[PDB]
Amino acid sequence: NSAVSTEDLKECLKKQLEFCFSRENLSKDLYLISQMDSDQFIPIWTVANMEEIKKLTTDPDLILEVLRSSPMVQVDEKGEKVRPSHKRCIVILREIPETTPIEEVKGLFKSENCPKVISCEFAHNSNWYITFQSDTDAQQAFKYLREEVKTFQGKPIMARIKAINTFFAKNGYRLMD
Repeated sequence: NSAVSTEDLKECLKKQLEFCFSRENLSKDLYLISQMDSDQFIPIWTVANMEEIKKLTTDPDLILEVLRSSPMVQVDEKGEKVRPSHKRCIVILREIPETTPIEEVKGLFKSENCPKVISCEFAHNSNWYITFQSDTDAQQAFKYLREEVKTFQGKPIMARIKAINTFFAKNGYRLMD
């Protein structure tokens, strides 16, 4: 557990990465968010030289090769830019009785620190695809639903935050939808 094997550090880089692009982390990461090139891309250099990793080493061409270990992150294919992936704005309300009026589910989205739903439509799989204005609000709103949706007229309901990503991606992903 205490050697010179880089195998240990490899796993460590993850933590940094995973936290950097956290809802509260990025939104509060001027260094990254403020350095962001034109498409929210971060100059590969500004980051590749982050103190956290600066302790790791000074390998420019290598760092990005590891970053690929962050599925929720998208690094430039050329290895010169990169933008963090943090969307997920649509909320999915499942187990909603086909006889459940839009009125009932309408308030189940109701948020206390977020504005009213932007769009609420019935999507197959008894799952209602409600679209919020912004992820920061949606995701945060979902945190409130867990308390409200937890029950409806005494009817316990389950829901999951809908994340957006590549469609033609690999299905190898254990998690299914």
